Amino acid sequence: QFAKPEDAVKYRQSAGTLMASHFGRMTPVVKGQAPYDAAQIKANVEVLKTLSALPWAAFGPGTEGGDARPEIWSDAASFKQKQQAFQDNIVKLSAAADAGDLDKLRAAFGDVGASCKACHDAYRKK
Ligand code: HEC
Ligand SMILES: O=N[O-]
Repeated sequence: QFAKPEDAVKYRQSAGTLMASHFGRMTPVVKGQAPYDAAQIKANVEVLKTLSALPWAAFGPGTEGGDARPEIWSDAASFKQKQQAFQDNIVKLSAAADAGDLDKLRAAFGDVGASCKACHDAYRKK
């Protein structure tokens, strides 16, 4: 769906912006600094699940640019493992939110954040 590589770059950066907002806005809730409303969190995690599926199709071959490292394309299999594992971590967060279970939500939130960071450390330029 991208006329030039620059359009794929703009798309995946905007998806990252929205993912950071929908993930990070739950930090005060998992810390107990803001109240826990199970329905509010269930709906927010639904939005995060949709968004978290979107970046990967915008790293098609030849779309190099932005702060993407070249290791994404020459090692297709390792990059795919990382995005699939990340989306699995999001399934655990969705199961916790759907159950209304704050203990499971805290643990799943930490695992999701670690997965964001592990990919950025390997595949995003400093
Ligand atoms: C690989 C398997 C990734 C996972 C998991 C996550 N991110 Fe990511 N992110 C990734 C790359 C390769 C890039 C660079 C894109 C480019 O072409 O520049 C990014 C970028 C971001 C950004 C910055 C967007 C911008 O302003 O330019 C943000 C804010 C971001 N990513 C957030 C984010 C969050 C919150 C994640 C998990 C919840 C997450 N990313 C996972 C690769 C990967
Ligand atoms: O949102 N980072 O792929």
